[PDB]
Amino acid sequence: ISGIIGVYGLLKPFDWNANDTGRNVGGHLLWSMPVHPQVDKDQVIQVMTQSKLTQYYLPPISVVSSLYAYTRGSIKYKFLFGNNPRHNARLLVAYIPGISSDNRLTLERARNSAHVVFSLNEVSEFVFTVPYITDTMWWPRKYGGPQAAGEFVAPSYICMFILNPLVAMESVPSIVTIVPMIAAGDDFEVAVPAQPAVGLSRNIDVIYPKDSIIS
Amino acid sequence: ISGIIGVYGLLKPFDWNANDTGRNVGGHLLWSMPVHPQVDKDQVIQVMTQSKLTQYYLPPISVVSSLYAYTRGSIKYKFLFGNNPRHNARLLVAYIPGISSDNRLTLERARNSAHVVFSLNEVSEFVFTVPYITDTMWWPRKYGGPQAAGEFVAPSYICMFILNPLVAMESVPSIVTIVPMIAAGDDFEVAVPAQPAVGLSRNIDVIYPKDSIISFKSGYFPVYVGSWHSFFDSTKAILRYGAVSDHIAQLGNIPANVNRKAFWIVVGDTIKFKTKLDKINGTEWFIPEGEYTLGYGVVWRDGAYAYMVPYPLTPLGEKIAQYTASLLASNTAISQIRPYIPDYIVDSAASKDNILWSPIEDR
Amino acid sequence: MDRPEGSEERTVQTSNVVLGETNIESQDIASKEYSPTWDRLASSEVSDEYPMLTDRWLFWKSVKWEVNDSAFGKMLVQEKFPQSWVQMDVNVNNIPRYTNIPNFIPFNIHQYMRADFEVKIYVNPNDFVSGWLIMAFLYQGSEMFDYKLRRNPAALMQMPHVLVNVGAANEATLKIPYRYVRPFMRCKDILRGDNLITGVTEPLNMGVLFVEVLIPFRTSAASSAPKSLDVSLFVKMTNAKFTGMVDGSIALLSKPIALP
Amino acid sequence: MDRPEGSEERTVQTSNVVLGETNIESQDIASKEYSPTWDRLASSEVSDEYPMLTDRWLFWKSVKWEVNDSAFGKMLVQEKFPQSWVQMDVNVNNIPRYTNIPNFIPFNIHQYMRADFEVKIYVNPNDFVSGWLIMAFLYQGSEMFDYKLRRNPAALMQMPHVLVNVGAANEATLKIPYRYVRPFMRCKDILRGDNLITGVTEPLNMGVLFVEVLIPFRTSAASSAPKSLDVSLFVKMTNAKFTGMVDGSIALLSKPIALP
Amino acid sequence: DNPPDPTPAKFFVPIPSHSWAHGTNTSEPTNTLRLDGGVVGVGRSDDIGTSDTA
Amino acid sequence: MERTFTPNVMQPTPLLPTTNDGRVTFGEAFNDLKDLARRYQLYWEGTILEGNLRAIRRNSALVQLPLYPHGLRIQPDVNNPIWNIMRDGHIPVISSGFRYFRGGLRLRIVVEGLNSCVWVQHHPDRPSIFSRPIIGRYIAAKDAYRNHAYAAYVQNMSVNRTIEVEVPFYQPGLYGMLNASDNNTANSFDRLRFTGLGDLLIGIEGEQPIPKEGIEISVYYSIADDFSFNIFCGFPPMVYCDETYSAATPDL
Amino acid sequence: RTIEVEVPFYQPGLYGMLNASDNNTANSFDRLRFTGLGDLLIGIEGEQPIPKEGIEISVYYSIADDFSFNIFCGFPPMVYCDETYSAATPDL
Repeated sequence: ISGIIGVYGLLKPFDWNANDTGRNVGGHLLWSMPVHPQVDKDQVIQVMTQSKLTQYYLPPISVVSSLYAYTRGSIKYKFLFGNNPRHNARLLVAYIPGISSDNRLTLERARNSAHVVFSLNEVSEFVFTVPYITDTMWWPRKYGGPQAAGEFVAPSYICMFILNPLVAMESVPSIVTIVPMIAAGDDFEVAVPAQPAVGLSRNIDVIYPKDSIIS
Repeated sequence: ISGIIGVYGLLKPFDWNANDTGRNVGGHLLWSMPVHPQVDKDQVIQVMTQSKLTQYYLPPISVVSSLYAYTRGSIKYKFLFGNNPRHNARLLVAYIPGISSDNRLTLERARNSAHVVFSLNEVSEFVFTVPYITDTMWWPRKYGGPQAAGEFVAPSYICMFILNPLVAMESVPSIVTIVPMIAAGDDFEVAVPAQPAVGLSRNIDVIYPKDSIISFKSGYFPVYVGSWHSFFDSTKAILRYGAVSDHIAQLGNIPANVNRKAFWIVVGDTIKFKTKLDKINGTEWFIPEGEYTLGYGVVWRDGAYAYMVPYPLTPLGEKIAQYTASLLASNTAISQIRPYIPDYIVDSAASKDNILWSPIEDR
Repeated sequence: MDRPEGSEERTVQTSNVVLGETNIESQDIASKEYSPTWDRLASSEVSDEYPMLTDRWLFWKSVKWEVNDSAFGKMLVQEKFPQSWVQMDVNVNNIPRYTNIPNFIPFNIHQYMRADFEVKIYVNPNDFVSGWLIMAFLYQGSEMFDYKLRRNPAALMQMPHVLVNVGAANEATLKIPYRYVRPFMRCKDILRGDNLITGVTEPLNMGVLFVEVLIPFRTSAASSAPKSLDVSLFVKMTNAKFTGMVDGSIALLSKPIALP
Repeated sequence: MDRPEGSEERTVQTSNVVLGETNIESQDIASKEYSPTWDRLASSEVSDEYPMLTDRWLFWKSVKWEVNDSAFGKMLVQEKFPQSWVQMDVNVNNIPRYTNIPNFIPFNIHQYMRADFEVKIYVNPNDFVSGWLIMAFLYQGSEMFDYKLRRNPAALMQMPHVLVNVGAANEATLKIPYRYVRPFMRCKDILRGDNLITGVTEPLNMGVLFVEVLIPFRTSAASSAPKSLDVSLFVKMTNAKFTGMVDGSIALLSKPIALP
Repeated sequence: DNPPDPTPAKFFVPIPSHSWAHGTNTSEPTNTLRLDGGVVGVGRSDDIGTSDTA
Repeated sequence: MERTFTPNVMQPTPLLPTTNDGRVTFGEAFNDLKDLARRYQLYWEGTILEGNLRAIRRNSALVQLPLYPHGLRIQPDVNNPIWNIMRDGHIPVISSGFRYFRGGLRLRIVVEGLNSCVWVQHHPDRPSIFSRPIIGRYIAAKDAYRNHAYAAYVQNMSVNRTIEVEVPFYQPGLYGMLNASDNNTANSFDRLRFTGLGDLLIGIEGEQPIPKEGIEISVYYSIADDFSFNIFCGFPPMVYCDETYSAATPDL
Repeated sequence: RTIEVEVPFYQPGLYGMLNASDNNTANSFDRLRFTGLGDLLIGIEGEQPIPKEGIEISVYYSIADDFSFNIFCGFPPMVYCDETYSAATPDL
C-alpha cells in the first residue's frame, strides 16, 4: 500500500492572474478544500455523461482509501506553478483543524493555525506536508456507498492565501497556472476493508430506481 | 515420455525423378511443411472411408503431443533416400522461423535462415535436427478439439531445396524415393494435459450434427453429374436433376450460421462419376481422368437459387474444393475460378435418392 | 552567462553520438530494472547483439506546439512504442523500412527482438515563456479496455513520467525497461492466423508513449515573441537482443494502424 | 556403400549453417595469412564486427556446364570478387541491394569494409563421368594491362587455385586473405571526382574469381545419361570489419560493369 | 506416485453447533469475520482498562 | 523519481506515531492490497431455467465462465441490484492499477435448487475473448459437454452444495494481461491466450428436472497464494457508488 | 452418492493384454482370462421405485499405483477430434 499511495495524483488546476486588480490582492483566498485522503469531488478532474455516471480522476491515495473504512496520517500536497524567473509572490497555506468550510476563514485567522509561507522566487515546486490533527485515532472515510452508506465528513481544512500578490512584467505571461497534487505521507495508514466507494469506468451505465422517477 | 517421443515415425514419402527436366533443377522446392510436433495432416499417411472419419498414421511425437496443450524443443527430421552409389545430388534444407507457408519462399531466401546442406554422395540417411525459434517459451498445439477447440498455428517452416540436381545413369533407376521421419530432440518437452486431439481408430463412426445437414429440394432429386451451357459453356461438372436444360439440382434452405468459406462433405449414400482436371499453373494440382466417388461439394449461388458442384473423394479433391469455396467467398472473377473446377466428360449414374451434405472447413 | 564561452555544457556520449545538456533533468523508470533470464527458454538460436548500432542515441520526431493549440491535455505525441520510432522511416506509401537506419538494420533480418529503452525529451525555450509538459509511458496500453480514459493528464500523472518546465528549460529522461506478455516482440507482421485461426500481433508494440500539456504554453503578447516551441525526442536501446535470422523480405511491413 | 545409412558424411558448421562433405578436398591460399595492423591508421571510428552474420557460409551461384559447351578454357565463372557475391541480390533493373541478405546487411550502413574470404566449390557428379575444373583467384586482375591474356587455363594454373576431379567428386576450398592497395574496400559508389578530378573506384573489387574447364566434361553416349552438371559456389568471411557509419541511402549502388 | 490410503475410516458424530453453556476453561471454534485468520484480539493500552467484572 | 518526487518540503509538525497499519488499535494489519484480494467477492451470479438449456439435456453445461483476475464486464440492470449500486468489487478495482499478473485464482461455486450432480472443468487452452459468460443452449458443443483429460471436479449436491476449486496459471508467456479490451483485432493473439486463465465450465450430471423457480449458480472468486499484481501503471478514472442510488431518498 | 473402489489384478499369468479384439476364436483362453480385470457389477439393494426420469450411473476410472503400461509397440492410426464437428459452424 505505502508504495501505491505514495504516488502523486493530480487535482483540479487553477489560474492565477497577475492583472486581476480585484482578486490579485493581499488576503485573497486562491484555493481551499477540506483535507481527507479521498479528494472532494469538485477538486478532481471530471467527465460527465448525459444519463450516465460521472467519471472522476482520483489519485492513488484516493482510490486505495475508498477500499477501507478508516484512515489517518499526514498528507503531502505538492504545488506546481507555471512560472519563469520573472514571476514573484508569497503565499500562505494553512491547515485548519476542526473546520470544514471557508465560511469564517480569513488570512488573519489562518495564520493562527499550523501553516507555511512559500516564496515563488524562481521556484516552481514545493510540498506542504500537512499534519493530522484529530480528537480521535482513526477517521471515518467521507464517501461511502449507495445512498450515502456509512458516509461522514472531513476533519480539517487546507487554504491558500495571497500574502504578497503575483507580479509579472510586460514581456511575460500574466497568468500563472497552479497544479495541486496529493500523496500520502510516510506516516499514513488505512484501517478497515469496506464496500468500495468507487467502481470502474469501463461501464458507466446506471439504472435509477423507478419508484423515485417523476415527470 | 522422452523414451516414447524419441522413436521415429514415418511421414508421407515422395519421388525425386532425375529425368524430370522441368522439376529436377537448381532452386526447385522438393518438399516443405510447417514445423510442429503434430505433423500437418497432409504430410501423414492416410486412409479415408466414405461416411466415416479419416485414419491418420501419426508418429509417436505427434500422438503424445495431442494429449498436451503446449510444446517446445528441437525436432529431429531424418531423411531416408532410396539410392545406390551412382546417384548424386546436393540439397539445402532450411528452418524458417515465423513463416507458415511457401508463398514467399525461394532458395535464395532460405539460405538466409538456419539451414543445412546435404550431399547424397553414397549416403542414404541423414538427420536435420531443427532449432526452436519462437517469441515465447511454450507454443500452443496446432490441432485441438471438436469445432477447432483451442487450435492455433505452427511457428516455423521447413523446406527442402535442390542445390545440385539429382543425377543417375542409364543402368540405374532414375527415381529416388525420399522418406521423411520425425522424432523429438533431446531438448523436447510437453506442458499441459488437455482434451486429446485424437481418438482411436477401432471405431471410426461419427454422427454429424443433424442441424447442419443440407440436401436438394423435393422433386429436384435424384441427381447426376452433368453439364449446362450457362456454366462455362457446359465444360464443367455440376449436379442436374434432369436432361431438359435449366434443370440443375437446387439445394434446400442453407442456414445462415454456416461459414461462407465452407465446402461440403457427403454423409449418406453417394455416386461415382468420371471427371478430370488439368494441372494448374504454379501448383502440383491435377486430377487424372478416372472414375471417382463423390465425396465433396461446393455451393454455387445464382440469385435465389443455389446449386452444387461435385468433387472427388480424394485428399487433393478436398484441397481443391476448399480453395474454390474460398474464391467464391472473395467474389473472385468467374473466369479465374474456372481452372479449379472439375471438367465434364460424360453424364454419370444417378443417385438412389436425395444426397445429404455436411459443412466442413480446412486451414 | 559569465564566461567568453557561454558556460559549461554537460555531455553524454554513446557509440558515435554525443548529446549536450545544460540543466538538471527530470527522470523516471517505468518498472524495476532487471536482467532477463527466461528469454533463453524461447529460442535455441544464439541471440545476436549489436551494441554500437543499438546503444546509439537516435533522433526521433520533432513536434511543434503553439500557443493557439496548447490546451490542458493536448496530445503532442501519442505513439505506440517502440513501434512508431523503429518504423519512422517510411516510403511514398507510408510503408516502413528497417534498411536505412543503422540502429534498425538488425530488425530487418531478425524475426524476434527484445530490449530496454530510454527516451529523452528536449525543449529549448527562451527566458520569457511559461508552460509545462508531461511525457509518460503506458505498458501495452492500447489493449486495455479503458485506454482512451487513461489519456487525460490527470491519469498520466500516475503512470511513469517526467516533466519539462518551460520556465526552467530542463531536459528529461524516461527509462523504460522491457516488459511484455512474451520474452520477445515481433519485428514484422508474421504468423497471422488462417481460415480458422486468428493469431494476429502488432510489431514492436510494448506500449504507448504520451507527450501532453500539463500547463498550456504562454508567451508575451508582443508581436515578435515566438508563439511556437519545438519538442524533440531521442531514443536508444540498452539490452538489444535479436533472434530468428531471416531474409529481409521473407516478411512484409504493413501500413501502421494509428491510435485514436 | 556398406551401411544402412550410406556412409559417414563429414560436417562443417559456421554460425547457424551446416555444410556436409563426403570426399577429400583440394585446397589453396591466395597469399600469406596475417593479422592486419595498418587498418587502425585509416579510421578513428571504431570498427564494428558481426561474426554471426559475416562468418556464415553463404550460397553463391549455381552454374550449369554441359558437354556441348565444355571446351578447354571455357569460363563457367568470371566474376569480380567479392563484388559479384555481395551484390548478388538485384532488383528488376539489375541494381544490387545489401538489405535482404543478413551477411550483407552491414554493407548497407557502412562506407568502408575489410575481410578475408573463403570459397567452396561443390560438384555432385555420378560415378560414370570424367572431367576437371580449376577455380582460381587473381588479385585486382581487371586492372592489369594483360588481364585477358591471364584468362587462359595455362595461366590460371600459376595463380592460387584448386581443382575438382569430376571422376572423384571431390569438394574444394580456396582461402583468399585480404590484399588491396588500401586497408579498406568501398561498399558503394562514393567519392567520384568532380569537374576537374576523377577519383573513381569500384565497390569491393579485391580481384577476379575464375572457374574454368581444365579437362572437358565427358559422358556416356547413352541417351538417358546426364549430359549436364551443376557447379555451386559457397562463400564466407573471416575477419570482417566495417567502419564509416552512414544512412543506408546516403550513397547509391550502380548497375555493375561486367568483365569482357 | 499415487499410493492408496486404505486407512480405516473413523466413526464420527455430527452435531450442528458447539457448546451453548460453556463460558470459561475451553476453546470455541468459530468463523471470525476478519481479514487476519489467526487468533486475533482487539488492541489495548492503559487508556482502556481490563474488564472490571470480578 | 518523478512519481514520488517531493521537492522543497514544508512540514509544520512532526509525523504521526504509527499503529503498525492498525495492529495497535485493532488486532490485525492492513498494509497490502494482495491481502484484500484474497477475501472472496462475487464473480458472477445467475438463474438458469429449463428453457435456457438444450431441449434434450444430455448432461450438458449450465455456464461457460471466462476467468479474469479483474473480473467480468458488469451489467447493471433491474435484475442485478448488486452490480447496479455496489458496482465492481474490490478486486476489479485493485486490478485496474496494474498491467500484468502471474498466478492462479480460487473459486467457490454455490449451486442452489438442484438435487442432481454438478461437474466442473477447467479449459486452460481455451479462454474466451469476451468479458461476459455464455449460458446453457448457447454454449457450443465443444464446451457444452465434458471434455477428457482436463483438470476437473465432480460433486454431488446431496453431500455439499458448495464447490471449492483452485484454478492454475497455464499460459505460454511471461505475463497475463489485466484489464483487457474485448475490442481487440490488432492483437488477437494477446487477447486470446495471454489474458484469461481459461474458461471454467459448470454443468449438471443427472436426469433430475430443474424446478420452475430454476437453479441459481453463484460463483465467488479470489486471488490464489501464488498470484501477483505485477506492474503498477496508473489507476483509471472511477465512478462513485453514492451516485447510483441517491441519499435524497435515504431509505428505498 | 459417490462410490470409490480400487479393483485389484487377479490374473493367473504374467501380463494382461491391452487393446484386445472381441473377434477372437483362435485364442479364446487369452481373451477370456488374460485380458480383463474381471467384471464389476453394480446393483441396487432396496424396494424404492426408480423415478420416471430413471437413475444415471457414471463410472469414472484411472490407473492404480501398482499399474504399469509394459511393452511399447507401435501406436495405431488415429482419428482427429476436429473432424467430428466442423469449425464451419464455429458455434453449434
